[PDB]
Amino acid sequence: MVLYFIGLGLYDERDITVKGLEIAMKCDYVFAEFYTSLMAGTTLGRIQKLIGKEIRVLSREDVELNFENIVLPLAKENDVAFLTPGDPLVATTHAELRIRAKRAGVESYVIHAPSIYSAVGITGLHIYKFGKSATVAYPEGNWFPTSYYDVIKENAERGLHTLLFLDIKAEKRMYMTANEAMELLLKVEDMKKGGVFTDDTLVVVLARAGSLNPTIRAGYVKDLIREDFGDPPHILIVPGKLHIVEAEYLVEIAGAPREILRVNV
Amino acid sequence: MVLYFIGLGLYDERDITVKGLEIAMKCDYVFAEFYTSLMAGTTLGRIQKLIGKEIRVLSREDVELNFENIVLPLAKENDVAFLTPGDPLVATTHAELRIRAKRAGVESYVIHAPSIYSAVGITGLHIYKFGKSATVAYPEGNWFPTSYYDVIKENAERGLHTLLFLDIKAEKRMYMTANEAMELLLKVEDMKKGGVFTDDTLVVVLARAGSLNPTIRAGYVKDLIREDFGDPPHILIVPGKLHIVEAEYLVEIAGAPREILRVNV
Ligand SMILES: Nc1ncnc2c1ncn2[C@@H]1O[C@H](CSCC[C@H](N)C(=O)O)[C@@H](O)[C@H]1O
Ligand code: NA
Repeated sequence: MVLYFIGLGLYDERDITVKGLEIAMKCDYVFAEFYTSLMAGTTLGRIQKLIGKEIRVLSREDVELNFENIVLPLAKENDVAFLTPGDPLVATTHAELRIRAKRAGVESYVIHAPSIYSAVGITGLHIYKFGKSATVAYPEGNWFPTSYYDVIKENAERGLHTLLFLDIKAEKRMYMTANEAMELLLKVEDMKKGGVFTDDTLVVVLARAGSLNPTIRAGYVKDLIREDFGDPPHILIVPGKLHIVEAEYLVEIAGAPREILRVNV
Repeated sequence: MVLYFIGLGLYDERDITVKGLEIAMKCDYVFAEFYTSLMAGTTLGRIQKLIGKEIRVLSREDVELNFENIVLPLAKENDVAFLTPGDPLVATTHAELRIRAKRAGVESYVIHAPSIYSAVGITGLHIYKFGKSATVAYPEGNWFPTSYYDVIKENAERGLHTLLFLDIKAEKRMYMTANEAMELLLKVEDMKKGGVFTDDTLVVVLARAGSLNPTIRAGYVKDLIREDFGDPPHILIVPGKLHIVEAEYLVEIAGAPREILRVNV
């Protein structure tokens, strides 16, 4: 009788840790959700084949409204696993599910997996230099989200890099591209006019981290806004003040304009 | 012709991903470094047994000064792997190693694994709320560094959490405990008196992330400074003002005192 929160990693079924696989293999019941992120290099079938168990996929409503009615009851008399893309507790509200587990008398354990949050390291930007993070959300009706703009502003003033998670509508199979994020940011800039995000802003795009050949690109918005970065998922990053070696990596590995080598200390 | 940067994950030999393991198994030569951090829940022997390959350990000097003449020469005509605790390229100087590979005409790929940067999500603190990160270093001789204190101050001032890495003497296998970190911060507070870290400051301690039985404790410095959090490594976090959901998790899962539900929210 136990509940395991097991991360599946960044891109495909092999991104799960050995620990996660061996534990998942011996669980009586295996549940999972695929609405918090997108694993672009695998399928439910390949995941099931790898762990050797049939996986019951749950919707956001099943989880948020009925986790304690669907999953927890089984954990009381069996070993249950709950799979999620990336790391189960990063940029999700799944941590709160551990409280529901406790209140239901069910012990829970967490098995980590590679997360987009640390995979940013492959962009060459020092991870300790990232500041507050934010999510670029799709406007809906008359509601136009903009707080993420201020996050960038706050971090940039501090010389810190800003990680921008991009929106996702799993049931509609909508995955926000870095291009759409840039478009939205320019519109917010027009309204606020804080000089935070313009055509001359340097940005970094990372697509399909976890694959052997992820797309890593850096450059000015004016030049990248219409560039094809490949299939989703994507994340957008607005660097703050760059260290010499960060700039060198962006140029050498991410194809950034050589002019950014000349940092303005 | 190929160099693989493969992360070993958080705590033991099972924290490497399935992808990481299978790739390492096919490599002709396998190198590793344990100066950035150590795998406290395992040993080199156990990692070797799992990968089924002899592993050549590299010192900080081997990597920083001679990566191109120790690792790359072999990567030119063979499949070579470079193992590092956590997620590759998280350590500040590692990204630059990919530039050396490129310059030597060696292809390089990154195989991610869990990182403490994302694993701390198990503390129930929202990942997006983390600000700039820092490392607590021991004062030595006439040198008393305190920049990590300023980092806490700037983050907390903006309602952001501060991830604090604690000093490590890898070679000597000596770790700074969360207890020592707290005492140091209290000393820096007595000197700067900026109101940033006091007996009344709420902190979170995470020990042995990655293990099935990590230690997660939250509370006021006055009560945790002499508490036993178990064996290292320890990570210290100074949260900024809490979301009620973060507070509830710290109380129910981290044993935090109910008092934080009214004082730090
Ligand atoms: N492999 C990947 N490549 C690029 N972006 C990714 C990604 N995986 C997740 N993301 C980004 O993060 C968003 C999901 S947020 C949930 C993150 C997840 N728990 C983790 O640990 O990674 C996506 O919409 C996308 O913007
Ligand atoms: Na961070």
